[PDB]
Amino acid sequence: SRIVDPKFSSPIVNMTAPVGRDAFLTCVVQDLGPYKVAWLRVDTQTILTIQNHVITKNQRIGIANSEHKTWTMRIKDIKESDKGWYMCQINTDPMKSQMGYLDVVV
Amino acid sequence: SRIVDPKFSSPIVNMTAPVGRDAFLTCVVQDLGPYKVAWLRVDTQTILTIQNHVITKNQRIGIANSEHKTWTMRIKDIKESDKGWYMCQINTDPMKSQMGYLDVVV
Ligand SMILES: *[C@@H]1O[C@H](CO)[C@@H](O)[C@H](O)[C@H]1NC(C)=O
Ligand SMILES: *[C@@H]1O[C@H](CO)[C@@H](O)[C@H](O)[C@H]1NC(C)=O
Repeated sequence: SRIVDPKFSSPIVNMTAPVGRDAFLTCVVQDLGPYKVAWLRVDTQTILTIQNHVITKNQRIGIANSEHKTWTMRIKDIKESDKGWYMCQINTDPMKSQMGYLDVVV
Repeated sequence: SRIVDPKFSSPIVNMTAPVGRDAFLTCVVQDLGPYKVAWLRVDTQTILTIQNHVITKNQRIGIANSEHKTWTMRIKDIKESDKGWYMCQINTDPMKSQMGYLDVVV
């Protein structure tokens, strides 16, 4: 039995934030179902989170969701090196994703 | 206490295979410890596996390991669109990774 793919309800909300403040990036998914939402950093090619699990060893990354639709990654105490592109990816076949950015102003 | 990072014992052996055969890529890691090995398709940064869990919906992907040292991703019944670069990634900080290539000949 085939099920619908999840669909993104809105584009990724980007964030601009000063060094040392906390940053958030949010992905809004409709009809997630049995699929999973993963955050990745695109510059560094690094897996950050999958569902409610932080994969990276970086202790400043957190992840939370409400109703499996709004998925918000937290980057605690941001440094200048956190500036870059971040992907919200769903494990459909083919894979679907959208990208946002965190800008760290100096 | 700090622990060692895992280290790759050898490069990933590439593989060339004809359409319809099974293919394998192997990543050999030393001192994995509490860290995790993930396989990704580099073209799109599609998360394929994490540890012994297949993340992608693609039912032709499999993962196995022996003693948390040798990590082997299998691609069953390969197609031309399986040709490309694959990354073996460890969730250290900073992230560590090796890449291999699956060439599919028609
Ligand atoms: C975030 O930035 C990208 C390009 O910089 C843009 O396409 C996207 O729509 C932005 N997000 C929002 C919510 O506007
Ligand atoms: C794998 O392939 C790449 C290019 O296809 C090559 O440069 C590299 O040396 C190969 N790795 C090994 C271990 O042979």
